[PDB]
Amino acid sequence: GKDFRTDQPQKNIPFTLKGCGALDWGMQSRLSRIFNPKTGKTVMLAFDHGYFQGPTTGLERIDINIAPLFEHADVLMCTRGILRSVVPPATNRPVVLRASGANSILAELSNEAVALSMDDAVRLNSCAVAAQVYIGSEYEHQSIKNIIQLVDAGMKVGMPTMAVTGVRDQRYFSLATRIAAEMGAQIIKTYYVEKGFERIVAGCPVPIVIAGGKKLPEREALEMCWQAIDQGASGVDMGRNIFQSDHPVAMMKAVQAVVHHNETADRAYELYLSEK
Amino acid sequence: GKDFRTDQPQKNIPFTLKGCGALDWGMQSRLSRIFNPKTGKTVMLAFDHGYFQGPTTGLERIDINIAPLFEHADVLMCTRGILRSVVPPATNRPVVLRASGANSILAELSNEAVALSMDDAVRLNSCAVAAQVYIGSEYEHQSIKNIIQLVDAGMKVGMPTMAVTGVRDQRYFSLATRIAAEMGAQIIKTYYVEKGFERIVAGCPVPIVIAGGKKLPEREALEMCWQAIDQGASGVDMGRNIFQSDHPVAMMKAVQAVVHHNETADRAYELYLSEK
Amino acid sequence: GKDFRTDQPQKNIPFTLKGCGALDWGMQSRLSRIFNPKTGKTVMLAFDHGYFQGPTTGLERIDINIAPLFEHADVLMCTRGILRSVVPPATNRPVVLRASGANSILAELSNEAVALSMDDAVRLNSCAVAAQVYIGSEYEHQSIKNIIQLVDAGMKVGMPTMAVTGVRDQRYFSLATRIAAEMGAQIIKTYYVEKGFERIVAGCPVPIVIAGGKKLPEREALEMCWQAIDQGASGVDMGRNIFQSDHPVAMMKAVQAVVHHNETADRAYELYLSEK
Amino acid sequence: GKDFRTDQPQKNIPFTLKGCGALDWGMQSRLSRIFNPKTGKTVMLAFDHGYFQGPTTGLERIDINIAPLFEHADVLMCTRGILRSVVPPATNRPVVLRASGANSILAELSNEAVALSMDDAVRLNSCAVAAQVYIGSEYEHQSIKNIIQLVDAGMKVGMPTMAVTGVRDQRYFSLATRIAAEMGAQIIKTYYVEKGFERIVAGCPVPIVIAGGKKLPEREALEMCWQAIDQGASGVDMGRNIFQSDHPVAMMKAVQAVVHHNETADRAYELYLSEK
Amino acid sequence: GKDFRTDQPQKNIPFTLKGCGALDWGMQSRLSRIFNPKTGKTVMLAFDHGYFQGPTTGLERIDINIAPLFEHADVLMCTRGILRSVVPPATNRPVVLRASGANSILAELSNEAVALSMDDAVRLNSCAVAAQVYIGSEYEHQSIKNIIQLVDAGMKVGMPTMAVTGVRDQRYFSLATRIAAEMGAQIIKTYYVEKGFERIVAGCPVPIVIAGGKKLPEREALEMCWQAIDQGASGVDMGRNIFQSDHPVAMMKAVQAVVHHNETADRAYELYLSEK
Amino acid sequence: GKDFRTDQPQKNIPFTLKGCGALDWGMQSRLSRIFNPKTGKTVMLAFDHGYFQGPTTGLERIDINIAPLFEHADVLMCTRGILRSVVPPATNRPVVLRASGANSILAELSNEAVALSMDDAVRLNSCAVAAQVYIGSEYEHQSIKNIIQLVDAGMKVGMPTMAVTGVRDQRYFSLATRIAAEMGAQIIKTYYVEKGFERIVAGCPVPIVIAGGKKLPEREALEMCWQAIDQGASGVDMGRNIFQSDHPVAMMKAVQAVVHHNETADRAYELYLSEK
Amino acid sequence: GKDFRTDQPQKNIPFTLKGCGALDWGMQSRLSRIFNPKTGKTVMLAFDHGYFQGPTTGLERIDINIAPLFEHADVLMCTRGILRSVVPPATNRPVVLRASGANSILAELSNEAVALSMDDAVRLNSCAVAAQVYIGSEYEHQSIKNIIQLVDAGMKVGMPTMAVTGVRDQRYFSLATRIAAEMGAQIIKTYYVEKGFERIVAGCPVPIVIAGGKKLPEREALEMCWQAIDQGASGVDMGRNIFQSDHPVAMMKAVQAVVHHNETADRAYELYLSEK
Repeated sequence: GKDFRTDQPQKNIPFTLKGCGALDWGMQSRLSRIFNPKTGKTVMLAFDHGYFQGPTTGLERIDINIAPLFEHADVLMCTRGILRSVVPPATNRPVVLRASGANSILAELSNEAVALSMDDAVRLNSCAVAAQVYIGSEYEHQSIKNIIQLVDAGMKVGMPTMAVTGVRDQRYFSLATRIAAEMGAQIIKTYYVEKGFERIVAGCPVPIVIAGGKKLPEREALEMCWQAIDQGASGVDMGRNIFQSDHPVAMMKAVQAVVHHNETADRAYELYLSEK
Repeated sequence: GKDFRTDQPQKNIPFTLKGCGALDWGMQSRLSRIFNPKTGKTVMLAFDHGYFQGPTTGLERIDINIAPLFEHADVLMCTRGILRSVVPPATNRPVVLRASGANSILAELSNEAVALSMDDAVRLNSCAVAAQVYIGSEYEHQSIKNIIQLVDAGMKVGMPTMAVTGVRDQRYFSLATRIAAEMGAQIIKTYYVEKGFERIVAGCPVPIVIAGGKKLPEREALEMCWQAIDQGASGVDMGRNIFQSDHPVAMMKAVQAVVHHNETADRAYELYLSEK
Repeated sequence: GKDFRTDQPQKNIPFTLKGCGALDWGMQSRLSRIFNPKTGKTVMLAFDHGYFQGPTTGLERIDINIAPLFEHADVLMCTRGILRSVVPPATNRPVVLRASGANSILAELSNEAVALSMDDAVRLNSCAVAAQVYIGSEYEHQSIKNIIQLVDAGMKVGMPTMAVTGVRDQRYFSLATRIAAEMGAQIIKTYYVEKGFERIVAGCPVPIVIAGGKKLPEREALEMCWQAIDQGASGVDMGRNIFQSDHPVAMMKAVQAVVHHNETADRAYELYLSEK
Repeated sequence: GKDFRTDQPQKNIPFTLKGCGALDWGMQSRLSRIFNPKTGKTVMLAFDHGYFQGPTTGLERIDINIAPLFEHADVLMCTRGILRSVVPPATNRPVVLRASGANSILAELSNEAVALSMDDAVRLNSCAVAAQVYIGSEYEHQSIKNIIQLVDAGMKVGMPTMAVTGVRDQRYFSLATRIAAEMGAQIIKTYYVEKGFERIVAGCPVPIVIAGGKKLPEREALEMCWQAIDQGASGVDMGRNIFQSDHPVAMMKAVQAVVHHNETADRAYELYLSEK
Repeated sequence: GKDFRTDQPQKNIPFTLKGCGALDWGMQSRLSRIFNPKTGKTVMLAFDHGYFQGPTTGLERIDINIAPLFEHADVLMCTRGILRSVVPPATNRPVVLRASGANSILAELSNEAVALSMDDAVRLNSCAVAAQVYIGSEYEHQSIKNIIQLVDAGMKVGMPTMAVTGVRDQRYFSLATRIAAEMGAQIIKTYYVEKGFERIVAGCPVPIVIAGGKKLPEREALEMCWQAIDQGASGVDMGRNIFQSDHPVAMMKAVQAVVHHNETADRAYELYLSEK
Repeated sequence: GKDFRTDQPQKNIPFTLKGCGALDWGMQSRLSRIFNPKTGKTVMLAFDHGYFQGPTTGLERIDINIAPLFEHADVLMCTRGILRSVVPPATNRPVVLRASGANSILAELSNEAVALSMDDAVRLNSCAVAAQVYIGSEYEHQSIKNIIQLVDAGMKVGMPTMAVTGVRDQRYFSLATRIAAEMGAQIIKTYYVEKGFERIVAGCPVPIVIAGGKKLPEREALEMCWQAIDQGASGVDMGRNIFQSDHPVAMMKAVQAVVHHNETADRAYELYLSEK
Repeated sequence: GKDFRTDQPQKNIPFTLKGCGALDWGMQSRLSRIFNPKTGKTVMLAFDHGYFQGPTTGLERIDINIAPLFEHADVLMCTRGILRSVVPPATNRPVVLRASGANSILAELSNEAVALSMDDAVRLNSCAVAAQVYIGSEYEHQSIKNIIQLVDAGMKVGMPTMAVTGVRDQRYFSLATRIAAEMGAQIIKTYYVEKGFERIVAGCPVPIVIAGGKKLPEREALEMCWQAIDQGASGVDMGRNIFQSDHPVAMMKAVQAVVHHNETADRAYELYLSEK
């Protein structure tokens, strides 16, 4: 009375996430937490700037200002320090730990070191670890070494590594993104570019996520989102453009719309206003 | 132009999951994946029986039969072998890896050993590892040693351990659950008991999940669920009672209702029929 | 304008705790948490019996029954499982982790293995780790090996080891306590003996703590306490005799008095009744 | 005849210490040794200055001058060298080991390295390890790296890390404290600021303890204490302001009062005089 | 009824690959994948330039441009990043992983560090790992240290190391190739030289492979190939000269012919045109 | 004005201790602590019997009975437990730690395991570690494995191993001593034999020390000592025959005389009486 | 003025030793010490029997009896105990360390365990390590495991492993030798067989050395040697047949002759008598 369904042969489900087709199950799993499998994209709420900047504006009180924001994000990005202290475990959202540091705004910006062991990143159940790479800066060599070291460790343990390009035109980000990706980073985070972003994406063999940069009027930020996605980015991280907006949650739903659901910039903006 | 909100002092968000208030962030995180923070409960779809049983009925083809079932479960439980081969990473559901094995239905049932390294469990992004404890059986000592070893390893790494009690009355399950919990297991999985289940829960300091046992008519299984939850269980795993039902998905929604939403057995059953 | 007080030469303060004069600072420190430096004694509240016994009477609900008891104890003794789940860290009392297990009341009692890694004992900030030795029982060899192994590990890390003698006359406890001590245990926990206890203490080169055994009427337990201390024991652990008493806290103050303050059994009992 | 109290369901005791709600039992335990659970605060007697300063005034003879002081402190802070040699283990007080060093007052102050292994810290039963971070100084990068490394090690083992900010206004200590905390330090030690201290506390997600700085007249030091506490500090360390006072013990009870008991500066001072 | 063929004595098959006669079986095996045992030569398709160059011309899209090229190569050479993301495992071709990096075209070229652990190289089933040595450049010391370290690791594990000489006459390449070989590299990759290439090969005790350098008209590249082989090279890597040619596949068959089959430059070229 | 004394060539001082001529400096040093370089012999005061025997007669109180005895011994032999608790470090005598145990007089005698890690032996500054071998007993295999393991460890670290033969004629001790020595033990401890002791010594390639065995009248013990030495033993250990004598110190001087100074039994005995 | 001899191409010298053509340089080097490269054979003087036998006849005093014998042997075989104590390092002969033991002639012969770490073998500069395999005996499983373990370790380090077959006809030694070889042993040592030895050799893919067995009259031992060599053995070990002969040295020259130089048995014997 057992059925092996011999007439129907087992078939492998493809993993479509860009450039992550050859990864072990655990690694693909972590990535799948970050990038929605249906849409292949992610909305990331990153608040890690304290790491070299101290209490930046809008990050003065993560526990109050940002805590309400978590639910509307696909993935969180912060330091391990902040995570343990003021991010509730029950927040139940995937995190990308920031794992570079040891610079200040008072000194050379590119002077970064690995800021936590994979050991602890694994201890914290991270979906990925992130570090900054600084092509063209004084400590560009150490920066890449940082990525390298994170990838060596991540590979033993199934932890993806995200390389963030710290700094301004396409040719440049192409170099920076590509080198990072090539070194082994599974996720690249970078900036949007008004001319030639497509080349950047096309040249990168792994998913790209874009950082928001300085605060803009929402309408403009959304347009940037819309453009980035339209041009093949896999996620957007609006930092300042979110936690700094007077209507954060509204903004996020805007961003969710552009990213996952395809809304056009205008509609997006409108529900932006809708949700105030 | 910065606001530290000095008038409002940072306050710690309590972690209410039973007996899990003193765990590092990562461990609390993994547990939060398993047990819903809002309701403090879980619906678990366990298909690990192949481990000593081979192609048991209804588990003949996980890839076909059970694959459709994943989305309606809070947490999956299977072997690492099965997980890699036929569970799609994109399934994006938390897994509890079954980590004991080396027994057959052809020999002594309690003769189990640890069946994978924490190393690999971590590599596979598990939310927990599970092993069987066999109080009263011939290899009861090894079984506990197994739990012990998994907890020693999990604590290095933030991985919770689930001890499952393999075997029939309350006093008995009390002993078995309690010893396991006392050894260190963060989650206990065990069987429902018509008389005295409350004592079992009350005496266990950590979350309890119940296994379904042999297939029953749905109405009866739901009643069992309803009872277990009403009596303080933190989740239910209906194995056979689900994958074997002619209308699996419908059953799961039934179970979701009882567990998370509080529906009474009858209503539950009714949407059971509703969903066919 | 600096004073080195050359006329007054630095002198070493002796460490008087019995048999612990040649230990490193950290180990001496942990022992000092357990045994009061002024009186050289400890009142221990041990509730670890669940470890092979399940929900023994009075330990049904540690979180409710025993939780109120902590403050009146010098040192707590429990399993790591119970400690993490239901002992509040803020309890701020030194713990001795029970580190043997894998036996049941359903099987041979002496069949114990080491139940946690020093690694985790250290992670849990223990003052000491404890295991049972079973001279004359079937698994007496393993039991000693367990002590040995715990001492090998504790020495790397500054962790004292407590050997408990599980089982009935003096000559016997002498053999057992002495072997344990000799193997390397810093603390011996054992049973009181109506004839010859003095020889037991005298023959042990390290501190002895006595377990209470089965519940007695308080008057009788106190007398036993009084006798044990009078005869050179360094501490008492009244398990059942405390958590099972109808007036626990009162009992503890009774015990405190006998142990630290020297009250005679009768006075002790009287404030026993006083404190109800 | 057993009572599981089923009518009464086990509930988790919150851990209220600021930013320490997501830590494993052991680490929470160590912290609870330092910061009183009832008041959430600590009085710290730090005499570690020898580390780069040699026999500073008042620290000429720890063994004579400071030894009497121990009992009136919540936590001690010294080097491992001093601890072993002249702090009696029986002192029975929690210690925070100073773990940075390799600088002299004869050379660049910020040139510090890690000055002991976590291995030894654990061997010494520390409640935490401390190192200095030097934002703005020449070796600011190494200083952070030192914190990072101590956190990486401490997390393996349950050991909290204290970052002390070495150097003068709020905006500055905000940057320094926040980066350290963000890197992962569980305790921040810093200086009081007459304007804007609240922002410093508000911006730090973990407990802050303030250093006394140069000796002041007691009345003034108390006011500083009072102000620090009133403004949200979790502890105070009056170094010079204590061991250098002509009436040390009296001062401490003054500080105890302000810190734990809430006395107003004036009353505090008065029992200061009272206790001479 | 068994035949041991005693009349015929077992004889050892020689391993003829240059300078690889004293290697363990596994190492010999990996080399045998790379260099054809019959002809003792290899045709290598290297696309690792992204590593310090970003999306160089013709490497813009490995996945599209180069993917078709794989089947006609003996061995592939790329970074671990590119390999995982866009090289299909089923490509079933031996790879030599590029294992140096951390330089940019924006900074000193010779500033390279080891860019992956042997650990991961082994995890990726590599046939060899490669790094650049830079005699005469600013970071020539680190470069050799790099080779050293890879050989140290590769020897533990059976992994050959390729040293590539980055930079122009014979005497020079002799120095560079020889030092690398001498340090321990099993494969040397270097440039062709119009005068004195013979001395270069003759002085190297291990196989040499030549890099193509800047794109040339095919006829000329083939002549270079032909010459290199004729003068004792063991393989050629035409990078640009292949992926940049308008007729890549045709080129490779050209190169295959010269290398393995001995065709003269002219015939080679002709089938070059033939295969368009 | 420097003199290299070229006319006088550096010459190597031989190391004459039997069978120890090919040992590294550290190991030769430790052995030199035990066996006097001038006479090549040792007087050993062993009190380790508590290890399986409990408080044997005369070892009831090491701290009182045996403490006076240390100064008159070349080397001490006890457990690590006893050593830490009641042997003063300032005793300044070399120790041979007893490193086997886990047996009781209540069970099979030969059932021993390694009783402490070389790690701790080294931590205790031992001159050697000792374990028992039991040829012909039930656990003879494990006993030899014990010796093997200690040697494996000791060789990493410069620690000599002493194998004691536990049990009755020459042919027998020859087998036992020789196997142990052959396995790798640097020192053999064994019993004296009235016929054929010479063959035992002659067949052992490394130093032999003899155990006293049951208490005898001093005159007879001395004669045994005298005979053992006369027949080539390298040391004697009179356990019972010393600590049990009514005039211990006198006895030791007797033994010193026979062993190091060559006194004849009678003279020896006489100063025995002399020294009462 | 440099000559690279381009006209003459580097060629690989074959390594002809049987079944050792695919080993790393170091391993081939150690084997080359044992087996003469010219003749591909070895004369081994083995005196390791003390290991389970005690002072066997003729091994009573290695230092005297056997010491003279070393120079006339190609390779020595003894225990590590004996080697350190009584084999002079200056003996300058290759040794094969006996690495199994823990049996006695008083108990089951096949009960052997690994008797030293590869770590020490390497420390002693061994050419190989040897252990016994016991097909058909009670502990045959452990015996093979022993070989396995040694090979695992030896391969890390370049150390060949010799398996000796302990026990009587061809079919039998075929099984035994072949299994050992197959497991991974590089050298097999076994007994000569009057019928079918050829099959044994032919069936073994690696060098075979024969043990002499019980003492025979020289003429007969020589004939055995001659026959073994004639039938394809790669070396002989005459233990007893040498150290027990009245004219040892003469015997060895006899054996040398048969083995390396091809002398016929008779001539061999004659120079046997010649050399007395």
